[PDB]
Amino acid sequence: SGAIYVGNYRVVNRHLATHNDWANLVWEDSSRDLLVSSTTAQGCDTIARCDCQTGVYYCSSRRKHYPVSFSKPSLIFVEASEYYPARYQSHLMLAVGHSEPGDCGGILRCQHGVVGIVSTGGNGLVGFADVRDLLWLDEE
Ligand SMILES: CC[C@@H]1CN(S(=O)(=O)N(C)C)CCO1
Ligand SMILES: [Zn+2]
Repeated sequence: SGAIYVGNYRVVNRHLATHNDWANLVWEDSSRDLLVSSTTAQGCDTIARCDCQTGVYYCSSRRKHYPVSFSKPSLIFVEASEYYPARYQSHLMLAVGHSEPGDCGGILRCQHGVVGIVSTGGNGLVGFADVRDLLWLDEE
């Protein structure tokens, strides 16, 4: 579990979004595994605006943050998980690291701020849903 709190937005994995998220929906995309809802209180996070390929992510199933190199966001085949079928997912980056289903929502960060959240795992990789292209998160 986990979210990004930027401005008056909450960014969560689409598959973990709550009823309140859907009732306060700003934007969602199944292909990216993302959903954004509106918040009453402003949030503490800053979104990275960059093309870094190195950062640090939080792994809840290890209680640890790990430094990683990661691929640029792309369209990637993802094998079946407990929460999605095998399918293509867009806006995805990959690193070598540990990720189980409940690690989704852990932040990946670089020197510029939050890059994305854990969204995929298995076979010794961790996949992150990018948010650095969502420039509208920084306003309004
Ligand atoms: C040639 C396909 C893809 C699309 N991606 S993407 O935006 O990250 N996304 C999956 C749409 C970037 C690289 O090229
Ligand atoms: Zn960066």
